[PDB]
Amino acid sequence: PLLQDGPPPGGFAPVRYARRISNTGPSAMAMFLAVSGAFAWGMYQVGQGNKIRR
Amino acid sequence: KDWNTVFERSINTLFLTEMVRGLSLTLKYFFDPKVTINYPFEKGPLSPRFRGEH
Amino acid sequence: IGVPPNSANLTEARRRVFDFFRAACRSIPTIMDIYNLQDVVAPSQLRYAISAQIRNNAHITDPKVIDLLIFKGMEELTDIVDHAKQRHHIIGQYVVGGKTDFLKNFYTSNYF
Amino acid sequence: NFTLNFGPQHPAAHGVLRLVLEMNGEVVERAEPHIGLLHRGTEKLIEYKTYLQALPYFDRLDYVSMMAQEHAYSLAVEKLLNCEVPLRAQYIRVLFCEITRILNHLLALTTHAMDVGALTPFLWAFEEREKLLEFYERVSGARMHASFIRPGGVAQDLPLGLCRDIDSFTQQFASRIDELEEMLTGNRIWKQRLVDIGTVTAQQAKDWGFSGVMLRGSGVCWDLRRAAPYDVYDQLDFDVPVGTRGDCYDRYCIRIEEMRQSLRIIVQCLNQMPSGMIKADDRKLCPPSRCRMKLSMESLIHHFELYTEGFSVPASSTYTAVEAPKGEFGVFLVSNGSNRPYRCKIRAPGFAHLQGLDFMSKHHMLADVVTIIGTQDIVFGEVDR
Amino acid sequence: MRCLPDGNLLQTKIHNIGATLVGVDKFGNKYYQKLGDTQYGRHRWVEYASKDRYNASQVPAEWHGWLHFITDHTGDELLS
Amino acid sequence: MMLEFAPIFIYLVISLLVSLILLGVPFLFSRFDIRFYLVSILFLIFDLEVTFFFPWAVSLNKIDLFGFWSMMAFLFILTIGFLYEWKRGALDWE
Amino acid sequence: YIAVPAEILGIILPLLLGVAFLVLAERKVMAFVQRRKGPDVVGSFGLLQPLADGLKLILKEPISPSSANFFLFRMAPVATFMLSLVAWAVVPFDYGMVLSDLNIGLLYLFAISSLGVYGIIIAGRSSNSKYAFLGALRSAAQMVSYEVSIGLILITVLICVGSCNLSEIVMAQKQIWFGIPLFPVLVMFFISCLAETNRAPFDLPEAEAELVAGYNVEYSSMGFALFFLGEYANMILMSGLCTLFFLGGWLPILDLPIFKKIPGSIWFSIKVLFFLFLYIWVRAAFPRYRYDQLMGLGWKVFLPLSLAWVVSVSGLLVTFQWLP
Amino acid sequence: VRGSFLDKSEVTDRVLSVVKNFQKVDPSKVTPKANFQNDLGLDSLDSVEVVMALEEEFGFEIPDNEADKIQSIDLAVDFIASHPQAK
Amino acid sequence: PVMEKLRMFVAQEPVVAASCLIGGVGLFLPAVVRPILDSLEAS
Amino acid sequence: MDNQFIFKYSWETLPKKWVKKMERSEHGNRFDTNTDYLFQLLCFLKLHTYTRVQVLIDICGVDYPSRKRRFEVVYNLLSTRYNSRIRVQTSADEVTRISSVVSLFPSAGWWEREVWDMFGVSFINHPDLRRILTDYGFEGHPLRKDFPLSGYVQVRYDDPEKRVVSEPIEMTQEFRYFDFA
Amino acid sequence: SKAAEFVISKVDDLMNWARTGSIWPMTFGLACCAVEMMHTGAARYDLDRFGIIFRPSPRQSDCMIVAGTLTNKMAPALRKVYDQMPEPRWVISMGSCANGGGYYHYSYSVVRGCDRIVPVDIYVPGCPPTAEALLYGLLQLQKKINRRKDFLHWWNK
Ligand SMILES: CCCCCCCCCCCCCCCCCC(=O)O[C@@H](COC(=O)CCCCCCCCCCCCCCC)COP(=O)(O)OC[C@H](O)CO
Ligand SMILES: CCCCCCCCCCCCCCCCCCCC(=O)O[C@H](COC(=O)CCCCCCCCCCCCCC)COP(=O)(O)OCCN
Ligand SMILES: CCCCCCCCCCCC(=O)SCCNC(=O)CCNC(=O)[C@H](O)C(C)(C)COP(=O)(O)O
Ligand code: SF4
Repeated sequence: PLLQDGPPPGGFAPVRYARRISNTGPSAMAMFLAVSGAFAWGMYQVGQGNKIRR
Repeated sequence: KDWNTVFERSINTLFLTEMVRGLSLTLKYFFDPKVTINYPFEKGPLSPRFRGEH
Repeated sequence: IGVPPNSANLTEARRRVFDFFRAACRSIPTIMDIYNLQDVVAPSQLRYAISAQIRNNAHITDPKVIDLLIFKGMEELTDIVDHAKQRHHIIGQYVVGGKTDFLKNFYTSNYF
Repeated sequence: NFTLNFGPQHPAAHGVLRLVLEMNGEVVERAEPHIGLLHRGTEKLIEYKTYLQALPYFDRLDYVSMMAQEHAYSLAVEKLLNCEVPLRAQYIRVLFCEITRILNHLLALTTHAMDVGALTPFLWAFEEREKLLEFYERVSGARMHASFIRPGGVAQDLPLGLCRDIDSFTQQFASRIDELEEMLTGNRIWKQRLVDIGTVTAQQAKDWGFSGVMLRGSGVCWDLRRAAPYDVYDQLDFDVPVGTRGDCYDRYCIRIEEMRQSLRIIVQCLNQMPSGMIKADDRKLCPPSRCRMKLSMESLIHHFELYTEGFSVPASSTYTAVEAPKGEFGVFLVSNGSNRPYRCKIRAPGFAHLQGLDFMSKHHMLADVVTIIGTQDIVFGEVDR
Repeated sequence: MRCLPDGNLLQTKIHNIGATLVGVDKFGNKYYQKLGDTQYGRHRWVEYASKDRYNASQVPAEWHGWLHFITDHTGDELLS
Repeated sequence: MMLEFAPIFIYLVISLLVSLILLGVPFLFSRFDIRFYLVSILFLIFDLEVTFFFPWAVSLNKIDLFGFWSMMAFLFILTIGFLYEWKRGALDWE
Repeated sequence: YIAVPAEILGIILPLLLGVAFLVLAERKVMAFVQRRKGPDVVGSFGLLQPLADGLKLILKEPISPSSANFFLFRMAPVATFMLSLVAWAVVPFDYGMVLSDLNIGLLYLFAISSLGVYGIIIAGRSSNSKYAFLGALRSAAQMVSYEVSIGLILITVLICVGSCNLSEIVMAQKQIWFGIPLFPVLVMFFISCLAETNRAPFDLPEAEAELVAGYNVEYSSMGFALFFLGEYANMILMSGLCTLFFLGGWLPILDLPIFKKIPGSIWFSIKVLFFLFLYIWVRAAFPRYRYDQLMGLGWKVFLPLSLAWVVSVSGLLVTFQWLP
Repeated sequence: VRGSFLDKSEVTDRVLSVVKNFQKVDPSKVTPKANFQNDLGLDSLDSVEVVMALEEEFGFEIPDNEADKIQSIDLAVDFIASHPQAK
Repeated sequence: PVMEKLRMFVAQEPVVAASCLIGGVGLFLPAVVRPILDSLEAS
Repeated sequence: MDNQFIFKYSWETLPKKWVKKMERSEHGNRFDTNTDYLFQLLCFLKLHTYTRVQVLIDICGVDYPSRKRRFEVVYNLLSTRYNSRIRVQTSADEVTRISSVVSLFPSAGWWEREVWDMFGVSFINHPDLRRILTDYGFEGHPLRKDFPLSGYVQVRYDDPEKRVVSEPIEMTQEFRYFDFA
Repeated sequence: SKAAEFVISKVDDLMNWARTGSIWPMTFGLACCAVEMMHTGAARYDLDRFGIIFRPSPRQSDCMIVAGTLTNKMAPALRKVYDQMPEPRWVISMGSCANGGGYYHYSYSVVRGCDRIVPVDIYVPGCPPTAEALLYGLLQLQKKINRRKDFLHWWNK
């Protein structure tokens, strides 16, 4: 009849189509520092464990 | 170009930083509900216009 | 390599015919191997069939018709060799390996 | 050089794909496609059909972008008939064309990604594909071969509530595109598989008849929706993405951006959709309503005529092209005044694109051949017809 | 006990938990609905009378439209 | 002691028997590529490097600085060879 | 020795069951990432799927193509399957829970790994198919390439421990798990394990859609099943090796009485399960390299880094006199 | 000892037989000097046929720019009797 | 001007540079630090 | 660059003997030329500064059995430089070879193979002119009007020969031609 | 034989359960029907959940789905692939083209039904059949497999 499928009064709510930016993520120095500190302290601990095993 | 940017590029390459995001959002879908239909107990939607068996 | 221009006269067309006939005959051993014909038919019968096909068109006088016939023959040879469709007594379009005809046809059907 | 004969007899790589490659080790020296494995004599069949009976052949050419080919054929017939299409039908046509473009791009991108080993994006994208198939089924009663777009407009009006559901889809589709991108765009393995693969210069693209993404990837700003607009495309805002490197990575990015622009177009069509007729009002070429045909002689007569003999098209000939998802899809239609096409030549972009595989794949690795095939977006229904 | 070998039937039994019985047809098939939103609010399913040898063609016409979301009328309202 | 190797042999015999059972029950119802030679050569070299690493690794506590630097010299020679291979394109498969 | 076969069967049979269910778990996790269900019809929650697939395979007629290498063609899957099985003789699951307490166990594992290549090579050559042969050659080259990095990482652990005994390697991590100071070495080891087991993103035999035929394409019925089973058993083994070398094997996370309540075999199992999950997750997350790219990574990235880690660990331990 | 050329007498007999049993050559005009066209009633197509027959019987291909001179049996035997590829 | 050539080498070959740094630390410690620790022990 | 400018400028600039017929219409600008000038005309249109017709969109045949030269070969071309389309046509018969334009437009290669396959028109200097769409060993040219819709042969598996084979067609229900004229 | 028949029927039930629970089709993706088949394997219908895994090599396949138009040029390739499938094996014809030539029936280049080339077990109608229609066809295949009595027929032979 006289009723057809279409937009509501005022149209539909706006929609985004462009990419959204998520986040940078973990810092590089932080990862370098965590790995380096873990290496140093863990190797010290390896030495302690080796002494105890001996 | 600069020691900081070269360092940040080197860390990102070595630590596979961009590979982490794919792992993370693959894991996010792991806990979400599934879209599978339990055929034949459940069926897909059809319309009155559907063209099936004459 | 490329499609040559049409033969200007019957002499060059005849030369193209001889070239095609040589190429067709030289491919006979490959065909015998591909279709396993050693115990089915002699190579000379293949040569004879090719030459008979050439002879049945010996009345053609238009060089363009001869060029087209040579092109079609080359395509058919290529499909026979490269893309063989083995049947038994048949390669491509050739069968390999006291009453008149009217009575036989009449016994067969009403469509002669 | 050795010869590897590659035919994947499965839709992992097309399905009727057949390639003869000459290799120097793992390096491709020459790629020779063998086609016709899906040649079904469509152009010959069409000559035996009325213009209405011929229409479903076009759904089955690039059978991932059904309505686009419907649209092109309808446009050619409208052009020869000098038939005016109502505005609402124009908007519905464009809306469905852009839905089709999204359907095509999702399939193409994710089948390529699965070919190079990324499995998940295929499933993610095919769920969205299922939603769009539901719009096809709601308007036509078919998931794929709708035969919905016709000379003069569209077969039926939209069911109540469809526009709202399409709007709901558009409200979330951008996040789906973003997920596909984060899976692929920045990943070092994905870049290593696609960057500087299958480089095409603008001169090469013009020489080999490339169109669509295959042409825009080489920096040539060319889109038929803007160069030769049709329906309501000139009332719509959208951008034409172009590449700068002409490689597989640029074409992937262009397809992603084209999906975003298609979403934009769909939103505009939804908001600007007018009321009124969906069929041309010329009573010599369009079916009457069911109630009219059951009530009015003139209508009954026209219905009888239309479904037995079909309409006539005055003697003429023209070439009509549209920007299909795979590139320029064209129809060279010859009419002799009768109710059947005298000649219908179909110009498929995949035919040009696959012909370019030899020069594109030269001196690449064996594993790059499937990547180049995927970036071309070949469907053999249109290549072979 | 059919749940142990037939995992397809198990999924229906699990998802029946909390469901509403909508009707039963002439073959004894039972029709359930949830009124939630997981598959975009599509929560209609049928538990076939035969716990083995069930087949999709056993859904009668009056309930086929309801099951496929073609209509909002149940099999009972269509039959009346 | 070599006592612990006997269970390995019996394990091999049993694994072989399982293999034969599984495989046998269904019977009841011209293009030389030099780069493969080259990768074989490189694997051979570094295989011997690992071979020589094993005793060194277990002996570091006794050989002290002299053993460390002797192994370092060994590695220096082999790594010069590796640099030669790298520059010459032996490590490129394109 | 009369009870030794019982112990061997108590290892082999649960391992085969575990492989059968690893296939199911891979399918389930892959499905759940892909917003689908995966096997859930054959048995409750799909738990009978592996038995059905195995039954189908044994009831499938074998083909055995008319090749001139009739014996070799069937023996190749037997070789790879037996090699996958026999590595578990030296794997300790807890203190004293190990079939063979080999003093040379680390080198034995390296030897088994080096032997693994022959099944693939022989399957490719014996199948009388140029595609299978080429694929087998490429896969073999990849495995030998990443074996170098695996061996060098083994040497790094050996330098830390001072013994080739796997149980001793575990007990040397009582003070600290080796994966903490040697975390980059653990990442390198896991990637090398992926490449060594022909797993994604290194799964060339799975790249049929990329015009790269696998070495087992001509195989059917139980030879193909043997190849598959050996591959998945090797995945479980690589997860176990990652657990033993870097996550302290059967040891608890913290030396506290609360954690010491739960048995060491459970700790070991949980760590192995984490690594298997990472195998599946990685296959779900990324596309695959080309052959040339992965070969370049094997020789140009992982070998130099492994050698550098050997030098750095040995130099540091010698300098401060922290050697075992 | 090993040689490189077929014997002249053998080649003569072979070519004589090939021409004699060809199709349209009565074995009475076939002399070791007989010409294909003037003396054997053979057209150019048939002479090309005979030369192609010479190729099969001796197992090697005769160049196109050389077959134009083989017009009799003597020229034939002169050609094949000294060609190393002949077998 | 060899101070950005090293920068360029690090930017283009991060793996080789990291390997050189790690191995160089492993060589530097016994060559330099160990004799220092031995000398401090004598006194 | 509109179709009025193209028509007028081409009349002014093209050598007269190249074009026999020029049509200006909303259905497309159309130039008809003898077969011996097709190549030179296309080269001119491609190279000339004011035309720059760089893209060959397609080549197709049309069969006209009532004509002495029954085949009409249609070249659809595009200028992305000037956003314009041009149609160039020439006629041909069953035995007269026409010039290939592959050296001008590499895209022509397959379109020419298709014309040869479908209609039987041959192309001089075409590097590789063989059928491209039909089955190997196909006989006839299916898009000719006299070629029957169902063809002459069909295929089926033949168990005694253990292969797919071709036999003359046999139709369970013949194609029904409905003449509404 | 009051005890042998029971054990035989149990064996046959086990064989049928195994063969229905692990059907590994090879797809002959020829035309548009292959897209609906792809949808059947996708997340909404998830053929994996029925134990159906698609294989690349006919050697590891138990079923062939012919999804699309079969041309005369392609028919030998289809037959050869079918001949590499190890027993037991089944064929599903999907869509009008594969069933009887469909819209292309009267064409000069099309095989009028794939059952002229290979024996067909199940015909799935439609152009294309919906993904759910293909799933229904696969359940019909299970029904056919569940009438097999291989062990009983061999015992009596
Ligand atoms: C990939 C890594 C490359 C590394 C390359 C750099 C290092 C290469 C090796 C260079 C030789 C040693 C350079 C290091 C200088 C420090 C040496 C040092 O610290 O002196 C120690 C002694 O170091 C040495 O003398 C070892 C030298 C290594 C031998 C290198 C070969 C040099 C030439 C050999 C000639 C033989 C012929 C060569 C055959 C090819 C002191 O030890 P000690 O006397 O207190 O007690 C001995 C030990 O602790 C107990 O066992
Ligand atoms: C409790 C959790 C435990 C988890 C244990 C396992 C961890 C997960 C491991 C799996 C992660 C995902 C695996 C899939 C990715 C595989 C692809 C790897 C590609 C690759 O190796 O790239 C190389 C860099 O990575 C590499 O080189 C990798 C090795 C990195 C070693 C780091 C070396 C230096 C570290 C700093 C040490 C300093 C402190 C000591 C003094 C460079 O190659 P490319 O071609 O891709 O280049 C492009 C760079 N964008
Ligand atoms: C297995 C087989 C594969 C290949 C099959 C190929 C089949 C090709 C069929 C068509 C071949 C032709 O007719 S090719 C066309 C052949 N037609 C002509 O040559 C006409 C002109 N006539 C003459 O030249 C002379 O009559 C002639 C006697 C020929 C020689 O000359 P002489 O009188 O001075 O000897
Ligand atoms: S049956 Fe229909 S949908 Fe399927 S391949 Fe044929 S035309 Fe396409």
